[PDB]
Amino acid sequence: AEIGGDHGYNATNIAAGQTSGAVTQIGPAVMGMVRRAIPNLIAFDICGVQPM
Amino acid sequence: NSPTGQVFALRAVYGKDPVAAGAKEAFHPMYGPDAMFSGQGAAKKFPALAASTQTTVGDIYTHFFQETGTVYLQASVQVTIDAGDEDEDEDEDATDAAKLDAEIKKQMEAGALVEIAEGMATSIAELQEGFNGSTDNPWNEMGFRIDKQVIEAKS
Amino acid sequence: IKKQMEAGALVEIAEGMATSIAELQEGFNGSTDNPWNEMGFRIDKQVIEAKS
Amino acid sequence: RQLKAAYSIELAQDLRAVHGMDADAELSGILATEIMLEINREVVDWINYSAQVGKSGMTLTPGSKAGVFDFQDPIDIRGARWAGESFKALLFQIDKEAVEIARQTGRGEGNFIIASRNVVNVLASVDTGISYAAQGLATGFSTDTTKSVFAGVLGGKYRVYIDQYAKQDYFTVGYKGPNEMDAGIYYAPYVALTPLRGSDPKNFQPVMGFKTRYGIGINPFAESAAQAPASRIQSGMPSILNSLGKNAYFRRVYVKGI
Amino acid sequence: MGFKTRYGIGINPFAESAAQAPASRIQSGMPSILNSLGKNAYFRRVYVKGI
Amino acid sequence: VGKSGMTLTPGSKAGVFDFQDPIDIRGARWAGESFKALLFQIDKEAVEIARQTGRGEGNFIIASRNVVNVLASVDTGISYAAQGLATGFSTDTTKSVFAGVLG
Repeated sequence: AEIGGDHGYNATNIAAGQTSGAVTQIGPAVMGMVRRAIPNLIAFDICGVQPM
Repeated sequence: NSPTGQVFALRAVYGKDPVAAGAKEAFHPMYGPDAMFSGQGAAKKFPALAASTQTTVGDIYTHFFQETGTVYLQASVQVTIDAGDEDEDEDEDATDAAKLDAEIKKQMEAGALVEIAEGMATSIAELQEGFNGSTDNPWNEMGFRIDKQVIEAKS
Repeated sequence: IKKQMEAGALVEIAEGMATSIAELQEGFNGSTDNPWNEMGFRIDKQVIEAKS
Repeated sequence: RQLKAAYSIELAQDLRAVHGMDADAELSGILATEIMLEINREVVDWINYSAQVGKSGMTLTPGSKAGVFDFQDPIDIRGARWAGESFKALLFQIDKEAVEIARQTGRGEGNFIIASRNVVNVLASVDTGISYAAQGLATGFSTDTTKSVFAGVLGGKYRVYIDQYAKQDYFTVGYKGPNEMDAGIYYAPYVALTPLRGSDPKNFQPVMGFKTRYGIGINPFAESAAQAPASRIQSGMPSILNSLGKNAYFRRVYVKGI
Repeated sequence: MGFKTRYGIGINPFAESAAQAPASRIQSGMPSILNSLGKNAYFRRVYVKGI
Repeated sequence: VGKSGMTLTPGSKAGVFDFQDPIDIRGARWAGESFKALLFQIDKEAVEIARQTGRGEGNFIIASRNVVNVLASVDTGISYAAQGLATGFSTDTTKSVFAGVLG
């Protein structure tokens, strides 16, 4: 009968909200964006810093 | 609070087109920066250090360590990095990527080719990307790309 | 088996039912031969003589 | 060194509306931090490119290894037996490397150490100082690299920096005099990161990029061992001659076994 | 009587660490044999013997 | 698969930390010495995680039952040598599986 179904556990289907039943989802909820951290700099107190 | 969710990951690639195959993430934690990318590497290409490549004094060679990143090596002794055996089977599976870099790491230990980097000569930097009739000297570019991941709840 | 599990050949894994098979369990929408999993309980007794 | 970005317009509109980023400060932030990342790794590479191979000459017990401080060799670590009395012998070996560098430079003993993660960690898991044999969890230093590459002050004397992308376990000791001239490697900033922008009228798509100029040099007595210069007038830029395995205020020892 | 419950197991990007770019710009975040089997760099597993 | 690559002390079994191998325990002879070597092995892995992730040193540990009591039967801090009754931690699984804070 009236079954809500589910996506086919496929990246495309889940992203698009396409289901296999009646109701079609809007889309996945945005959980947040994760960047990559900036690596540190190993000082400059181990050499000369004479400007030109 | 929804049947599905998505997560965004932003990366900074090295060179021109971001989604182009074979690009390398810039601020990688494991992989170190290509220190010559903005300098001499932006001027001339270097030979890729491979197995059974008899080096010559003063030449600079590049390699991508499987767990450290991109490095530039200036060998000081004429050696051929095949030494003992080609590949054959020296150990357990240990794909040649693991055997090659360990061989190179051995040479770094023995005072052979040493990691170096440098900028660019002002003769080439002044004319970068087309000037005064110069040609085919395009400066390196940097770009970013954003991808997604999805999860569907189970029961 | 325990020796193999150290080698990395086998590893513990736990998953969950796909929602499509979750709704269609023993009945609904005409599906067949999809029973649930059931848990009960039992009670047992013991006897104690009284020495002197 | 220099770089160019050349982002697009339609991307700037879409990125602003969808995610909320800027697409302009992002590449400028990418370009600005990238170049300084090269230079910061550039100077360090020269230092390891110029350090004398340590634990040789007069810093070597009659015969132990001539080049590596093996943790599995009885001669190296003072015939020590258990863990808390063996990590201590490493402190003695580093101490020897400090006085020798003072001997070759005649200006002071080493006061900063560049070591990989493990070698820094093994210092944080032993009692550095006059005390019984001891070891424990790493508490004194910050072996974490995400926080900062600065372990702390070892013995009140040495400044321990952590080499992020170190290929093997090693440490490099060096000296830094109070005067800027006494360093052994000179970093010479000429022009800061000058920003550049433009836009081709065939596309109106913005293009931006950065340019900078810097110089690098070595101390005149970097090869302290020879009594005369090479050819009077000489090139201070490092090369396979002036700096490779010859600079004085830098001794580097590969640690094996940890 | 019966009971029901829905949950979602997910992994975080950059877990593989070594890989510097994903495969299809839209990827199944749920864990998998190809995705994460001894590849997740967040966790390291060590045995002990002769305790 | 931990204890491999940069965290592998050469000559070991590459994945296991045997208490009967002098190399792994660094030649220790008595429980007050051998058990401390285990604490060092834990430290080595946590730093390695901070490399391959670039976010921080690991700060949570899942361990088997008895190997937790071993951590509770050694002087966690940096000191000469010690062992004895498992007092620092809660090895009782019935109370709560959260053993407690290590160091």
